[PDB]
Amino acid sequence: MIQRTPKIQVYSRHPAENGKSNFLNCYVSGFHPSDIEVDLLKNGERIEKVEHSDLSFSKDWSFYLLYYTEFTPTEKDEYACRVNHVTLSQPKIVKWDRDM
Amino acid sequence: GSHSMRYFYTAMSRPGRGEPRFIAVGYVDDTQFVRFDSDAASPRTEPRAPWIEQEGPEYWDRNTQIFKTNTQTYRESLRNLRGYYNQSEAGSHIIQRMYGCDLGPDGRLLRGHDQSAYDGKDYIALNEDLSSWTAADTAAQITQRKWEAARVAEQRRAYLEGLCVEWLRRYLENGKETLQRADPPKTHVTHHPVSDHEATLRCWALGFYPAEITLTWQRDGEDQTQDTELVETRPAGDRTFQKWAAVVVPSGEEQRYTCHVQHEGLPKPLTLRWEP
Amino acid sequence: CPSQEPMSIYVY
Repeated sequence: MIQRTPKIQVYSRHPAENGKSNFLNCYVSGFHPSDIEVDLLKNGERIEKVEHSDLSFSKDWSFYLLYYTEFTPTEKDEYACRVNHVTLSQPKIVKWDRDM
Repeated sequence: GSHSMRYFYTAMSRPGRGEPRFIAVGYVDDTQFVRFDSDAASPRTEPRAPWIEQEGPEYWDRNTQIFKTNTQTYRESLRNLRGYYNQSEAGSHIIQRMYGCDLGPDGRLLRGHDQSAYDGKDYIALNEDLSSWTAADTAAQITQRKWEAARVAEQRRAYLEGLCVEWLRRYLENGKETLQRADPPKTHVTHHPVSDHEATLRCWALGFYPAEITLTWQRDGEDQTQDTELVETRPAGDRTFQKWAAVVVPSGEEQRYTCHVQHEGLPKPLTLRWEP
Repeated sequence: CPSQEPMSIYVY
């Protein structure tokens, strides 16, 4: 211990089309130990009903989880995922970029 | 093609916050099909893929008993490993276990697996012979001696060569419309000017299953390995996966670059270029 | 289907 910090990706299930319902994903991976906090944000505010996958791990023993919620992207609304883990001194914010 | 079944167990101590939590999940290839969580309100094995739902009550009862027993075994094991490493009662620790069977394209056993880690570091593993162990350190040597005394390897071998393969072959048949269907990636190249004399070319692969994919950039037919940014393959949430690879190129030179895509679902490998 | 594992055999 020997701890590993999460990789973080924030992206949509389907190509983003303003006004079209979709799914907002935050994939955290490569982390150890398994305890981790992940919030999805809409314009800086925490989205309420976010679901996640069952804890599993990769061949190198590092954990991964997918957090997701339905969302309808628009031109103005900003989305992000906020992650905290023991390896992090402060939460990490990764904004949703529809190009990534 | 080839196929595998795996169970992944995670046991996590948390002194002061109750007994260690035990989770088990089961996969066939990149598709999860069962879960168990000792922290659930009423812990029981629950289906996570539609093709397993048809299994009867005895199946679910067998699974649940097995995982409840494991919950108690892993609690003892965490106490044992704490001892082997002279660790305090204060800290949280994790044992992870993986095991299962790999089949070749013909349905034959290719090899079996059983490996464990403690706090994310390899601890002990069943060798490919399904007979002997590799222990990482003098603590794991204690486990090895215990398992050698109880003839664990012989029991592992029996399961891996028998029930493991038998049940995997069943699941593959019952879930044949999905587990034995490769969905090729949808692909395209995007262009993002960075400055006056550089642009990013990003190659996308979307909607594919299974997760295995190769996605490279070439310049003049030469691999651009060091210069390519390659994101980890990521789940879309609908069973499929996504990936991209990006290269920053000199303005005007975009056409000396090709994106190559290899995936089971493809009638043939793709060669893509930016199409202004 | 997971392997049946008695505690007296499989404990670490």
